[PDB]
Amino acid sequence: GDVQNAVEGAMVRVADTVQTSATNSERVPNLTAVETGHTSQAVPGDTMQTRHVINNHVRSESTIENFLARSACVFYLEYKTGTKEDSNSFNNWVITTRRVAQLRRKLEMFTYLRFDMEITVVITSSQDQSTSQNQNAPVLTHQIMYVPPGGPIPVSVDDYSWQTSTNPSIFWTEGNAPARMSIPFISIGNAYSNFYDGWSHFSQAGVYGFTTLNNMGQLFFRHVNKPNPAAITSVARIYFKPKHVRAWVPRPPRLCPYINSTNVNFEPKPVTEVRTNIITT
Amino acid sequence: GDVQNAVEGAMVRVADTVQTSATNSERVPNLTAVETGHTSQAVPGDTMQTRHVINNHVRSESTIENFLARSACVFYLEYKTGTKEDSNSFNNWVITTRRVAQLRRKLEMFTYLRFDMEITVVITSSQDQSTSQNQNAPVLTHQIMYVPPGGPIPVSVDDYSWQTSTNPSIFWTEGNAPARMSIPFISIGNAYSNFYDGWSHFSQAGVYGFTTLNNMGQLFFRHVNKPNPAAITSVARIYFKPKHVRAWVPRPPRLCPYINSTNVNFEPKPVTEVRTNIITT
Amino acid sequence: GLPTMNTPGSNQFLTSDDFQSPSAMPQFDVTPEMHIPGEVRNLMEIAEVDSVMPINNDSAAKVSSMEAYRVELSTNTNAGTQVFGFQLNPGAESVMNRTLMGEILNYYAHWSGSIKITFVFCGSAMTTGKFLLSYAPPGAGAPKTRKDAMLGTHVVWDVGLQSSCVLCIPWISQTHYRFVEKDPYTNAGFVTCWYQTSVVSPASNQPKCYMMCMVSACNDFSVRMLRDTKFIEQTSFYQ
Amino acid sequence: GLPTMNTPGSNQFLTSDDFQSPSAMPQFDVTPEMHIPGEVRNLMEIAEVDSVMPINNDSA
Amino acid sequence: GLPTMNTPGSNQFLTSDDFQSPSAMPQFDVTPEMHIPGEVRNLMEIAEVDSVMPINNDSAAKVSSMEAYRVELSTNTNAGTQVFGFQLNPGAESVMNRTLMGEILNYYAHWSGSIKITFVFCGSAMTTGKFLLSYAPPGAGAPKTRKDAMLGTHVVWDVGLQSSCVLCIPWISQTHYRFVEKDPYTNAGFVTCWYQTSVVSPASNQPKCYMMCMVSACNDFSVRMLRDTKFIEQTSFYQ
Amino acid sequence: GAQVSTQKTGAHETSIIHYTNINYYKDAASNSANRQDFTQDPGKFTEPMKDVMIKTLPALN
Amino acid sequence: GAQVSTQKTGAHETSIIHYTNINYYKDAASNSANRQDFTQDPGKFTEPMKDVMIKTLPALN
Amino acid sequence: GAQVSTQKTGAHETSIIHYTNINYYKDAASNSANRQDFTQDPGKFTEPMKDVMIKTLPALN
Amino acid sequence: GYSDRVRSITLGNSTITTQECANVVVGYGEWPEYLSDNEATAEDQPTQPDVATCRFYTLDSVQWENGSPGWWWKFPDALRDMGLFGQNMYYHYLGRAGYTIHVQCNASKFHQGCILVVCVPEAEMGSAQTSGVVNYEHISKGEIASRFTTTTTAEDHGVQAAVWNAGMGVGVGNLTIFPHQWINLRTNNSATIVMPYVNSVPMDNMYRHHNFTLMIIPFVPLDFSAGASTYVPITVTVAPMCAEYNGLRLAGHQ
Ligand SMILES: CCCCCCCCCCCCCCCC(=O)O
Ligand SMILES: CCCCCCCCCCCCCCCC(=O)O
Ligand SMILES: *C(=O)CCCCCCCCCCCCC
Ligand SMILES: *C(=O)CCCCCCCCCCCCC
Ligand SMILES: *C(=O)CCCCCCCCCCCCC
Repeated sequence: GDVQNAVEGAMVRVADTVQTSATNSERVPNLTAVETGHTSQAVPGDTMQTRHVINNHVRSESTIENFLARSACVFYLEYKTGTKEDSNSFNNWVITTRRVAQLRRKLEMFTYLRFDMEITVVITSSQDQSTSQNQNAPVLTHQIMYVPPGGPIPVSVDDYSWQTSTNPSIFWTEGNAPARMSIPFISIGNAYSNFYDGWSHFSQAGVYGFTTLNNMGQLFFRHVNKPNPAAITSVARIYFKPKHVRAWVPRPPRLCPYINSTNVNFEPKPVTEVRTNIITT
Repeated sequence: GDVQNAVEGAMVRVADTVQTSATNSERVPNLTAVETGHTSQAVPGDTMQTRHVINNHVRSESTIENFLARSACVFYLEYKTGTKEDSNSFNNWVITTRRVAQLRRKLEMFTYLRFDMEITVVITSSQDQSTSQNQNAPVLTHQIMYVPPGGPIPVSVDDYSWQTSTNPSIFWTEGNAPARMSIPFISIGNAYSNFYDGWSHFSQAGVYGFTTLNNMGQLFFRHVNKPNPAAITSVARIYFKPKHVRAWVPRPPRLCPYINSTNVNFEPKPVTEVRTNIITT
Repeated sequence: GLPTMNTPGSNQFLTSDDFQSPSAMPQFDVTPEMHIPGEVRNLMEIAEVDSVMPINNDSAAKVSSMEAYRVELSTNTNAGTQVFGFQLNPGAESVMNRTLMGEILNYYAHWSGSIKITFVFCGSAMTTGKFLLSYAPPGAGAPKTRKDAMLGTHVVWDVGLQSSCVLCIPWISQTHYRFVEKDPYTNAGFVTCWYQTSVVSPASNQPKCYMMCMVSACNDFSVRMLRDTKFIEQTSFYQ
Repeated sequence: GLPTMNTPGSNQFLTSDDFQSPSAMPQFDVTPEMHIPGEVRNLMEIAEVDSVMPINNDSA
Repeated sequence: GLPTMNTPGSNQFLTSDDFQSPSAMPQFDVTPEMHIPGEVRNLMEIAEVDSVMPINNDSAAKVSSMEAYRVELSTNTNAGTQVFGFQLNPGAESVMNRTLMGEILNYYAHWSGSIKITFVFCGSAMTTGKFLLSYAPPGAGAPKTRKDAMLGTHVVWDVGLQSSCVLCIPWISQTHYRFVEKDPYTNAGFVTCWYQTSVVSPASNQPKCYMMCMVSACNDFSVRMLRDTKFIEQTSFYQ
Repeated sequence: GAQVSTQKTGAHETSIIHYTNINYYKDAASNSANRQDFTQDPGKFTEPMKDVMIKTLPALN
Repeated sequence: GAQVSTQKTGAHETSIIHYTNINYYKDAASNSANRQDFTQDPGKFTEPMKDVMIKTLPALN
Repeated sequence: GAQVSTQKTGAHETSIIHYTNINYYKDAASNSANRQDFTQDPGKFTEPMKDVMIKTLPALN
Repeated sequence: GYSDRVRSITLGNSTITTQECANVVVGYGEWPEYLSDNEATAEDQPTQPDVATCRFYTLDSVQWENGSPGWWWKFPDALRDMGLFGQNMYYHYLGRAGYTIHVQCNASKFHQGCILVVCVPEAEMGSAQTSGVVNYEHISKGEIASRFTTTTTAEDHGVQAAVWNAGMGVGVGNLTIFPHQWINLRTNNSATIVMPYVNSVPMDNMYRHHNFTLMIIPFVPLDFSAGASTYVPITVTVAPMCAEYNGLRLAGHQ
């Protein structure tokens, strides 16, 4: 099948209930051995006498694509309208999935993941309180610049780096529809790895874990407008949608709450919620 | 091939590793003579016994087009909302590649260059501080006018030249998508020349260097709106994208920092960065 | 009119976009195309051309001089002696970093492929010698001894009428691609040089002489994820 | 130009939308696909795998 | 509706754009087409028509008079004597600048092609003479002597019953196109005129007489990069 | 070069509607989400057995 | 007068998707970037030799 | 009812690209500028002669 | 028969021999040839003097010394005085030609040293005084070698000839991208580069435009020992190929 050729599906419905009659025999479909590592492929008709039901149900929304391909917020960043002197006049984000709780748990249900991605970004502005907040501020244009691992970081809201002679950038004016890009499978390895039980150094040391593999570069944000008399603050929300997805090695979903965006740390939680008695209604 | 017919490619993958066995012979693939001016076309299999690897890698992004065809900023210009009396009410730019550092180094890796160009221009406005900055300023329209080498320069924000009975102009209102044009291969010579080791005068004199050849004309900028009680400043960023590119004679990339947009001058820099010892880890 | 519905993305300016635009000069008769020799159609054609490496990289004094390019060899030098050593980070390590291949690499974030270091002897024609040209893959650390170097991928160069010998460095990696930038995960190992025997000369010959090293990319090389170089910058526009 | 008429819905960002968008990295040669065992293509494949239940659920 | 995504360029007004627009008067029955003689379909058709040059360009007095057009010749003038000289900048040099060809050139920034200067003798029918009509290509400087002029591209015009002789100026250039504006790189050389022998006359004939010069573009001429002319301006609207 | 495909409709009381696709961009990454592939193979997770386990038979013998 | 071409996809595990092009303007300058021509000839730079240098042979003889 | 035509390209080193046109309006006045007709006839201005003037011959005889 | 170390080149009334060459580099893969009717623009008939112009002109040879930094020559300007090539270049607005460049340098088995021999197209050099502009007399001495400097400074409007940046703001070790050879005294006694007409326009003026620069830079210094012949020169002989000229008038400079 070709995950990039969207308009090319496969309709697979759920299994029908075949009619069962009474039995008295040596065959035992519901007596087995869990030790084997095998899951019982029993159907209700092996235990009861069932009728004939035609299941036209399809496992549609549980497809890896339909599950992951809904655009989620991964991070938001903030920056004011200012001069070279103002540190806060621009900002940046090192790209990472592990910053938020919700998409992270979804992706982490799979060890290895290969996908293309749709990035949408909602940049929002607000007037700072000031004697000058009265001010005719013109429409603000914004610049989002991707700096891949190795290129020049912008040190100020106003330096050569923002030229983008080779880095990808998006210039976006306010009031318009949210900015949107598609990204290929950017990794150096044959699949993205949500987990790495290993080290950054051959000597079993340095950085432990997934961090080591997931070097994605960073997004730099600024206003293109010169500052109005009163400051205006903008905050950019970066949205991710995994499209054209393939997934390998399913994992148990995260039980414990996330602590660090850097590492897989947790503090131990109970297996489930407690109940009144082992016999419950 | 036809660099203007975009939707017509050529898929050329990288070379595969052929399996090598052990050898004991008179043929010497890795013994040669640098003096010749020739580069060794050795493959790892001439020195080691290699396995068979199928390289489906392609040299995609290193194509002259993919390398140059990313829209870069070449210059930005500034102008206030004003009257005939105000010199600063309009502005101009003599068109040149050599003004910025980043695109200039990219283009200059080739001696001769022939391309079409996509010009995008991000015009941004800001309110000047004033007792009147309170003011209901209506949407500002802008005029960008190209004056080719020979036509009338606008002496004021308000003169006959801005009629543009024959010059190309773009009128752009704020809030809308950035203005964009395509330009043909505008030169009088069969290719653009990033370098000219020569003179403007037959007598070995006058102007030395590339300046002599690269007469591209200029862009004049103004507000079309009459001035509001408080002034508003606008700054236009001109973006260039070399598309439909062809390149001749590769050069070493610029080592020394650029000094003048007019000439190729430099002050001598070291060949590389220094290290601790000739034996390094 | 025809019921259109504008999607996200609408009216943005993406630097890398590939759309059609109106030309400001309609029906312009472009200057007719001529031949011009030396057409570059792909930057890898440049990376495949031999540059000479600044391996004699010890001091600012020699780095702003021709010394940088010439590695000094000497007669009566003892057998297992190391000539030089460095880890293979093309486009990141000062030795290869700003060569033609290095410079091309620096407009990209990912590289792949085999490299070939062509060793040329520029000593007296009457002079002789044998050298061990080594490449150790990562994981073990830099080869401390000629024996350590010997264990890895290597050529024993016997100098003679064919002036130059090439050490072909194989792409041996976990991943299909490494970063151009130095990264612990994408480490590429160490290339070192050693006297396999020694440089020997006749009576009125010079004792110290020089070797020099060319570097380029083999036909399996490639680069990805286009980026701006750190190698050039400005504070203001030029005039 | 071609007389277009914009409908309601225009310029909204619907989280669940399925539209084409420009790529920020044109002609990128993606790392070649390899095999990797254990491909999940539908979450029900996980729900169909036997887990062990916390039925002895009486106390924290 | 149909998911449209607006690109950069959207809603701009480009002066040179070529788009379809609604008509404000639908189904208007236009006045039926008639023949009318003299249809111009290309400005080069005008540049190809002979104008007369103001070569007698010495003073404001004669430039606001008919003198401007007539070059004065005389009997008993010594042999190597120069009649006139100027560098060939069509559309830039005052001699050709505001002629039909010159005027057409001034709405463009680039020109190309051969020019033809038709020399007509308007002296007495009983009068005689021979002239060297020269064109020196650039690089050497303007021809100072009839010998210098002789070395370049030239016609020796013998005046007689065919009144006029044409000096055909060849396109000899490095580039396929020159600028209309005067530019050191796109210099086109010098056209000069000399007495090859002299003007001779009979007894009761006038001693001084006149020649006149027509100029036009040959079938290889063309113009590029459309621009506004400097030749017309205003401070305010007209009423 | 248009592609015609089938829309997700639903089980009808005892059908086929189509939609049109034209890929606008030069890069497959730019394409719509692969939402219509309802393919599956729980076998690798539910049954990773070397010896095939027949349901009507005893698991151990 | 539409043109159908091939999209950049990627090496698949042991394919062809298409895109559509219609040129809207009267001037070839207005067209999309020629990004899909991966053609090359390093020969002119790597080997500008009058006499062909055969790798298995000695460079000088 | 689409029209396919040729784009202005340029003399190539020792080609044909096309563009598409669909007229949207009921009035020919609404159409694009007739920019591609490089036809000419200087004759009426350069040579309005009753008797044909042969270049290699004397103008008067 | 035929050792590939031996070569004989004949052009006009000129033959150069060498018994220790290292092949010959044809610039960018292209052998020189005349301007074709498709690529032409100057409508006048070209004069093509063939053997009278296209022959081997030996320029003023320079001495290689242990510490000598390097040399450059500019073409066609170096040939502005070389016989009838010079005259044709003097009487014509436009000229076009390719060239067989032959650098000569012999020493001995006991000598050592290695020079880069390279033909750089459009080698537009920088002013030493970054603030100011350069000028012709510090750009070219016609047929006489202009020297590269080890010293980072020079007299009014002199080029910044500091060798490691090749007089043009780049790494000298990367000059190898241009058509080049090396005379490594161990290996060979000569270099030969056959340069095609490389330019953005079919013909050009022979004086105004220095179409390319010949740089000879010693990467490994000249050395020898105890009483073994001090003087070892480097001689550059060059022959124009497929030379043709358009636009004829008087003797030309201004
Ligand atoms: C303006 C141009 C922006 C270009 C943005 C490039 C963003 C690269 C995104 C990389 C996403 C990586 C997902 C990693 C998933 C994981 O392993 O957790
Ligand atoms: C509003 C109309 C604008 C028209 C703008 C015309 C711009 C001409 C651009 C010329 C680009 C020249 C690139 C030269 C490259 C080089 O040699 O360095
Ligand atoms: C195959 O693609 C030709 C079928 C008819 C195409 C109609 C095209 C619709 C309008 C153009 C879309 C172009 C996107 C670049
Ligand atoms: C060939 O061009 C005809 C194929 C069908 C064309 C569908 C055209 C799509 C809408 C019109 C685009 C017109 C651009 C001026
Ligand atoms: C001939 O006109 C039919 C060819 C296909 C037409 C595609 C039409 C494109 C969209 C409609 C444009 C309608 C303008 C009123």
